[PDB]
Amino acid sequence: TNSKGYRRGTRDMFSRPFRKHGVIPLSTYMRVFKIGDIVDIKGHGAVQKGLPYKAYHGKTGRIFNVTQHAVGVIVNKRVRGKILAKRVNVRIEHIHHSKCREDFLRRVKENERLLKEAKEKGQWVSLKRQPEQPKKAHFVKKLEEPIALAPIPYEFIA
Amino acid sequence: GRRPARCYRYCKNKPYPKSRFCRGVPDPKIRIFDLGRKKATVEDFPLCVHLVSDEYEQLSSEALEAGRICCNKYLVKYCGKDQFHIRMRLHPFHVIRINKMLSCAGADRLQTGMRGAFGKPQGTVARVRIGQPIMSVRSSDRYKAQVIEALRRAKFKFPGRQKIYVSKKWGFTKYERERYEELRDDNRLEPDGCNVKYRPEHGPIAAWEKAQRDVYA
Amino acid sequence: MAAVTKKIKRDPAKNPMRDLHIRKLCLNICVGESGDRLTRAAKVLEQLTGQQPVFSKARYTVRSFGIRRNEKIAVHCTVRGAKAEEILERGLKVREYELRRENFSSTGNFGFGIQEHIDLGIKYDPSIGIYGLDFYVVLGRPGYNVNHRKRKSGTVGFQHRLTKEDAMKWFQQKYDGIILNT
Amino acid sequence: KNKQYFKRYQVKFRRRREGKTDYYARKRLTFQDKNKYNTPKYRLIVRLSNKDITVQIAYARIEGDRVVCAAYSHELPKYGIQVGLTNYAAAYCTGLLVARRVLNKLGLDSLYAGCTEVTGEEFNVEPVDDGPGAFRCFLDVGLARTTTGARVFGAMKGAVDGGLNIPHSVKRFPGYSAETKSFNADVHRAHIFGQHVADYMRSLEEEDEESFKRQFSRYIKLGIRADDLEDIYKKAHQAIRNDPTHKVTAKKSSAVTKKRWNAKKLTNEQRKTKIAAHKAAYVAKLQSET
Amino acid sequence: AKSKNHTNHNQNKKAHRNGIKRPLRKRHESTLGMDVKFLINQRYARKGNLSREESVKRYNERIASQKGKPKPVTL
RNA sequence: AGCUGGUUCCUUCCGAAGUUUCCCUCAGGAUAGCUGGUGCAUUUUAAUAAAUAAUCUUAUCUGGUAAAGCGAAUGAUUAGAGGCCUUAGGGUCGAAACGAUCUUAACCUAUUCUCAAACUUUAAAUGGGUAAGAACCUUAACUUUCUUGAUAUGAAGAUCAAGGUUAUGAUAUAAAUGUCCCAGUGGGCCACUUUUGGUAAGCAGAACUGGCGCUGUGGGAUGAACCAAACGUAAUGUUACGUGCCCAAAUUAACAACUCAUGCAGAUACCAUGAAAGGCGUUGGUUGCUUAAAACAGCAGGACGGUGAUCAUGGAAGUCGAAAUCCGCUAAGGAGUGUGUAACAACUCACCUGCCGAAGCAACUAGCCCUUAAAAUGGAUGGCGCUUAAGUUGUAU
RNA sequence: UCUCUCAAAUAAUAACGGAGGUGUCCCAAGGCCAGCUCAGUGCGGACAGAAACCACACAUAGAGCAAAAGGGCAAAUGCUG
RNA sequence: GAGGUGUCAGAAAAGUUACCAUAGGGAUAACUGGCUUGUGGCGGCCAAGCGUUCAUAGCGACGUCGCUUUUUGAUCCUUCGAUGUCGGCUCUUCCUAUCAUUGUGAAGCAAAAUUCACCAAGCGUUGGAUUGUUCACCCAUGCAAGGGAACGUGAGCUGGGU
RNA sequence: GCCAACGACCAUACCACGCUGAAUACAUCGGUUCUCGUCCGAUCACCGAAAUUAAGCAGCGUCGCGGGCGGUUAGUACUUAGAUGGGGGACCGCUUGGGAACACCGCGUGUUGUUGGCCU
Repeated sequence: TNSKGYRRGTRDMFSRPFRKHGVIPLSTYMRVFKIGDIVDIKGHGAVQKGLPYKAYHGKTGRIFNVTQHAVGVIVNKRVRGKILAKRVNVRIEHIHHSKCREDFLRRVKENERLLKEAKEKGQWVSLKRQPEQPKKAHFVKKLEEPIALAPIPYEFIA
Repeated sequence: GRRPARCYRYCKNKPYPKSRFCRGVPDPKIRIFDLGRKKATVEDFPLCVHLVSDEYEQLSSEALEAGRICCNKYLVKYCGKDQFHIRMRLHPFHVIRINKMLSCAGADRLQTGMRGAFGKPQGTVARVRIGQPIMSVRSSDRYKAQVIEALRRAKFKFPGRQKIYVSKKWGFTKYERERYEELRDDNRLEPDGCNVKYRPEHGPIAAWEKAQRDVYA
Repeated sequence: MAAVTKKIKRDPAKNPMRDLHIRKLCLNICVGESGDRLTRAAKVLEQLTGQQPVFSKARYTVRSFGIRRNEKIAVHCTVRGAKAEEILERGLKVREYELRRENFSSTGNFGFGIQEHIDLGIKYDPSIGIYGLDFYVVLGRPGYNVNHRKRKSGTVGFQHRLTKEDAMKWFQQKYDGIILNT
Repeated sequence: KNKQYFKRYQVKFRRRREGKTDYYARKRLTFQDKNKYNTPKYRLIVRLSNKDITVQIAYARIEGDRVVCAAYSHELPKYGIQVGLTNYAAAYCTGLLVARRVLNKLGLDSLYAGCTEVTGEEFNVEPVDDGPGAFRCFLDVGLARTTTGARVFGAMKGAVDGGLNIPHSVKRFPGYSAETKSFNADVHRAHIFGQHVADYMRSLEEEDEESFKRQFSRYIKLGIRADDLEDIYKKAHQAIRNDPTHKVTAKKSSAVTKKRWNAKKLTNEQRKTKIAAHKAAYVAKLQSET
Repeated sequence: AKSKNHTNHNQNKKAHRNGIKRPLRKRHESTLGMDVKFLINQRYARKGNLSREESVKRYNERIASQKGKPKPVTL
């Protein structure tokens, strides 16, 4: 009957992968973590204090507490069955800022530029992101010679 | 003596190595994977002819023995022992397990019914893939048919359709039948033991000096 | 192995400050039992250099050599500067300046083993009972600091590096020692 | 040994290969309380180099460590100490140099004037009541040797007396009688003013005068004998307070060649042709041989 | 009489029926595990703020008379 | 009495679960999940969005499976080749040699063979988190008996001002929320896919998902579950599965092959079985041959001599077997493919010829059929019957 | 109750599935700091041989950290004060 | 805070019932049938060898593919508000993988004789000693005393074993 | 460029074998009163006088050893999704999406933050 402890299956979760071996280098702390910023939790198993319990590895939350040597990140974790909210106190040695958020911020500044540029052009804005549409009337010039070549196959050979 | 091989013909299970966890595995019945004039320079026997499996099945060590024995006997008897390199490119490092039905003396009490049915290790099997080479056999160009006939008779000892392909490759060396002539009729290949050493360029000047001098001398 | 090397037109390339000083001569008396015999063994080192010998505990229970772990099997003293030179020369005579070409290590260091320590000074004093000596002389290059040091630890040399040949040459020079092949 | 070993060798960071930094001491020294968010912590870093005493205030950032003040003992001939820039004395002066230069650019001159009479007494600089609290600086020795009587700590005493709040127990300053503790305060002063350097002069000036001819020359050549050393170091302390010289460079600047000097990296066209020419020469040698 | 231990069969059907249901981006901000102190002077912050157009204007008038703070950011 | 049996009218609407946990619990409860009912608050998700919920996409994280690897750590392993080194243990030439030369071993090197669920650097797919804006961003400044700093900064609360288009895509059957602590359930069963134990099972047990449970109808002849499809009551129209007839429907007003079956020829997924291995049956393929100086089948005709050359002698001149194996004469004939006298010998085939003077021969591939393929009340493509099919493959109405 | 695997690369995940362990052990094998460099190998050193102590070079964790196993670690989390 | 219930979310607990009783259970054994077929039985494929010679007349290693379901396990679907154990007596019909008989092909079958294989179950396959016994083991005859399926067959017997 | 100190990322920085390193300098490298630490002033503590860029360190070279990245390998492997597709099964074609790895090949062999100095 079952699995259950805490460290179940974490041979490769807490594995430092080849040539990244040792003492967690200082840049990790140098990043200032501020309440409301989106953070990704990545289990570093060499920093054994403030360990993010195995379900929380690559489950990403927003910061609602900063404490003297822990960052309290609210990960919303799918239960059987009512999404309860968990404040997990985990260290910065395991906590890395999500640049999922920066994409949003880059957009505000870009949208404001496009808005201004368009307004000074008079018309028109259309700053909302449209995914890759079936494109265009494509002219291929030979140049550099007509095509043609067909293909295949003699693919025997065991 | 060990059931019969239908039960283990198919690759059903997560492959069991001869491991520090399996300890107790009976010795592989296959000892010698290379019988021949193995000591012959690659230039002497320019043919390779293969038996290649066209099926995802497992060939037993028991089957492998029999096929080797067939190949040796036909080549040695008709065409003299030292004219061939027989390499069996299939080693049996997967362990067959049998849960014997231990009730002894119709006496039961604790038996073991299906409970716990843990297989003990009885046997060794090679796991074989479509276009995996079973046999590779080296010969001189006048001994083509004799190689092929030896291979034909080895097929039957093994479960599930195998076919003979005559490789355009010079022996056990990778080089297609043009390519080792391009290299050995220049200065570029020098002899290793059933193989050839490179033709390098890597590396670099110091190594190149010597190689060029050795062929020329 | 493959260089645009040259040996550029600088002028001669001698051998300046890096010349060959002696790191330590460490003497050991190895006695298979502790108690009184070990203490008596200590007397022999202690008087010779004047410097008090330190003891090191048995790593393990070998038992075939009838030793148990942390028995305090044997005593040794390391000697550096002035007293190192005098004691080395004294034991050299006892050994005969005829060593062997092996006695020599690739880190250019050399050893003797001698019986009768009484040959180099030390009165017979019959309560102490005659002890053989192990000589290991580590030769270094003056300013060996680099590969020893706690902060700014660097790995020695091209040239520097003491070899068997370098150490045998130094031996041949001063002391006029015969390298003597068995 | 072996192609094979080199592959799996996960060889130490970078400064562990240079043996300068163990990284373990570095973790503890830098690692801020996270609930002190963007605050630059303040490390005093002392390295003893065998003719510089270099004391720098540094902080960590994600791009690299940022140094706010740097003092070299090669700054001390301005303040009149031409000689013994390896000294205990020169350490106390270099520590005062950093401390004061830190207080000069960062406007804390009038408050926190640090132990002005320098009586070597065991004082960490007390926070001035109803004033914002003075620079808390932390000792990075790194791998520097945690040794009683070190110039590492002679610099720290001088930095404290320069006004900085450096938490330290008194043990690692020079002259502390181990059995018992028992802080000898006279001895503490003597190291500052180079009296010990001067004692080295005085005793052997009668006896073994080989050592003058060698060691502690320049003191002959500038007429600064033994008793005069005490005054130069006391008046270097006054001169450092007075002036922060800051140091400016007007140079411009050649990255390229001058003269030899970086041997312009042998183009792929050059390498290949040379390699062919070797194979060409080897064929030529064998033709001569035949 | 071997029953069956553990099927997660139909659990995921069950969940989507009446939704597993994400809560809220609370503009009215929840607390717990804030190191007691912030909370104490957060309480004081709210209180001391009493309201406010004159309060900001009087302290702006202080900052122009004082000017103030070249020292703080560099230390 | 937690057990078994039974429980008394109807219609309408919605509609389960055999799972979680704990329990002398495991034939049962409680509990959570699923279920209904009762409603409530607001609908730019509301009555004449710049607020979301949750699915794609996008952007931003995670992972050690599949695969790959072993000349990458760990764990297994095969083959030669080349070698230092006295590390050699034997020998030969040596009294002996750290002498020359073989021989064989530990290591060492570059290759090479083969593998892992309890190995993995590497490393997918499919998965799982967070974001895609007025609950946003940016400018400016207030409290701080704190945390905190030589900062009444930062960190929050937060006041004030700036902003073209609200800043992926479909949608919302309106959604969220509360009460009942509600029943019913706590015995599951089956299939695709993935899998563990087991030879296996209509077997025991997971992962994901759908059914069945609670589901007929049409279809699979039949059938709880497979297919198609979810059913108010009817007309008319059209589909899935089929179309000789049974049985609604072209023995097609189309078409090209394949197959002829003496004892389950064959006849629609699941599926009610069929192989390993064979076939100069038949059918289409692939490759290599002999050859106009007449070939290939098939007759005619030589098949010897140097020389019982010779070793096995038990007997072998060619031939129970073999080291071997070349000349000569030549058109060509193996010191020999067999038949066998115990031998000699007589026969044979290669080799070359007379005729044949232009076709054919060998080794492979795989369809149907046949062999393999035998079992028991009489018997089953579901039936009749079907052979240029009503079979089998493909194709068109 | 716990590790590794099963477990199908988030997490969850069962069988009388596989390989195993837990009821204790410890004032350090806790806590902290300083110094050190181990597994293993090469080479020297009477007594010393393959292994004793002494000495140097190399060496990504191959050791050691009570114990099961798997993670982690090299001026340490190990070892020694 | 400690002392503890290891059935470890926490009863305080020994046997036996073939003298038994009840409430139930095909959620569950024994037993018929069904799946399976390792194990059993029967039949092949390849062929190293046996066999004077000559691999296959008759045989056949090491291997390997099946079929049968009549061995025995594995299972528990159905049956426990009852499906009448085993044998022997009696009586049935079929099946072959044919021992005999018919007609035949093989043979290292000369004759005699037997062995192998085929179409074939139309027709035989028995009388006893002992065992409860199928099975087994023996005796005797006849050219020959083949093997299986409906766990056949207890309102048919017997009740001998169980 | 170089050098220092302090560092980030973390082998393009390692390894191996040579060559070279001017100047402010690290280093090489010396002395042992004192403090202090060591069996030993090797380290460590101190004094900084005489030498030297050989080494560390740095750079430069190397068809090296290793390490990075891209292609190549390979749309293969593998796999999601589908069929009243095939095959006796084992499994396998097709069809809609996604997509490796070893290897081989090419090209690089530390870059850069702060702060001070030196500049060939």
